[PDB]
Amino acid sequence: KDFLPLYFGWFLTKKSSETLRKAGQVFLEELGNHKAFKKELRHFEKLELVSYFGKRGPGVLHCTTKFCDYGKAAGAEEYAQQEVVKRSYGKAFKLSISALFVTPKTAGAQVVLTDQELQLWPSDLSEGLPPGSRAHVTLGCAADVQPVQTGLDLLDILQQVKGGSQGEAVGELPRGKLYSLGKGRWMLSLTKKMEVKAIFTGYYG
Ligand SMILES: Nc1ncnc2c1ncn2[C@@H]1O[C@H](CO)[C@@H](O)[C@H]1OP(=O)(O)O
Ligand SMILES: [Cl-]
Ligand SMILES: [Cl-]
Repeated sequence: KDFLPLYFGWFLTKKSSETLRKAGQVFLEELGNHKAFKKELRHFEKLELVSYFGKRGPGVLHCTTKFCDYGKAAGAEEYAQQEVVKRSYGKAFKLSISALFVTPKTAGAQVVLTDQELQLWPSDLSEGLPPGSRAHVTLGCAADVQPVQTGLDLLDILQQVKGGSQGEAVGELPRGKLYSLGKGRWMLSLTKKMEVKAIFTGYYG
């Protein structure tokens, strides 16, 4: 049997990946300047977040669908054998970014998947949240933080937002509204969604 990739996911083009990478850099630089962030620094001299989130990927940003660990992961073989997965393999997709976010552990961009893009999303064996809510693009990680965290951090954020714990926006950036969720969490609800071009394929390390 042919073993699977490390993980499936949409991989952004050079232009898209550069666009979002700079968009995230500006966000972290602006958030680090904002007065509302400095007050709640103890909950989280100046702390520049670009350094703080030092761990970032090889350089091509991606939105992971299914982590297969070459087949070691559960539901890996089940996932890859799907027709939509093999049909969509190598095909280009347009992902939408609704927001950027930051926690003490991770920083990333929230992806909003279209229904067709939802057919490529796994549903293996996160309560009351529509599938695909986890969809994200990691922008950086803290030193002792695993890659897996970034997805979990987004879910936990959206768990609060549906409750209305974000409340008032503590600031207004030129590209969106800024939100304090406490416990070091920060969300930038983008005014206009960022669209990016990405190819759905498998990554083998
Ligand atoms: N249980 C898991 N263990 C390790 N990596 C996982 C994982 N689930 C998803 N991943 C992804 O494995 C890759 C390792 O770089 C990451 O992209 C991570 O997605 P993420 O970066 O979007 O959070
Ligand atoms: Cl995932
Ligand atoms: Cl999910």
